Amino acid sequence: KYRKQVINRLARIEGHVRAIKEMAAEGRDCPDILLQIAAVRKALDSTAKVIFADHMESCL
Amino acid sequence: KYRKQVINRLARIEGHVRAIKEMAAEGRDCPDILLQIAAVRKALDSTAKVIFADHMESCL
Repeated sequence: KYRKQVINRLARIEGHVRAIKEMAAEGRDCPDILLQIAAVRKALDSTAKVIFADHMESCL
Repeated sequence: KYRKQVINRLARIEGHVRAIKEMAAEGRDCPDILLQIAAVRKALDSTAKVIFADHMESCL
């Protein structure tokens, strides 16, 4: 049903949030952290667009 | 350095993306999936705001 690339992107975004969590836990500098949050929001936005394109009929 | 609540939110958002990944892998309906993506984007946005408030001096 969903292309493997969709599932994989979601898996990557998962590891990315995990890392951001670990950045916070290690006391990394805030701008580093907020940079990565914004990158994840963008990746999620692209992923939703891809899914919407692939499954438009059922997404509407 | 970061409040435990920040770290924990990031941990929750992590499990949430994991679930979304599993929704995709199981062929869940697209609107369900896109609903959860949007919820994660919002959680991430709130988390960045919290961090920015707590560490404004070093985030600027």
